[PDB]
Amino acid sequence: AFVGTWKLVSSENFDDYMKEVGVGFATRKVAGMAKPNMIISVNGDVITIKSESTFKNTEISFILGQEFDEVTADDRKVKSTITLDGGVLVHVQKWDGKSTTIKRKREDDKLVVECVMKGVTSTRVYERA
Repeated sequence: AFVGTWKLVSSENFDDYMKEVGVGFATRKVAGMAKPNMIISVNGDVITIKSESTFKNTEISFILGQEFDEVTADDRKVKSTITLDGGVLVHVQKWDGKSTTIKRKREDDKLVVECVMKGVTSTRVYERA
């Protein structure tokens, strides 16, 4: 369902999501300009998600249900836990008393990414490269 190389097709409300997370102006602008890909692979029980763009190249590798340390593209040091829950890949990040959730869902031929922090949602839609 999730494995593949995915290209961004649309993005909505991303700047306001970033402001909620606490991202600063200069970083918001560079992140907003980018058109990342998302490359999802598996090796045994270890899942890797990579993203390449003009803003940041990032990579995380993790086991479902196992908390891990992540350094986000905007340089937050977070505690992350990623699970499958109702068929959705659910990524919770916790840092400095705050939490945000990134939901990666498969909907027909798309990978829909909903980034939620409290009342603020950004939706990014990807399709296979």
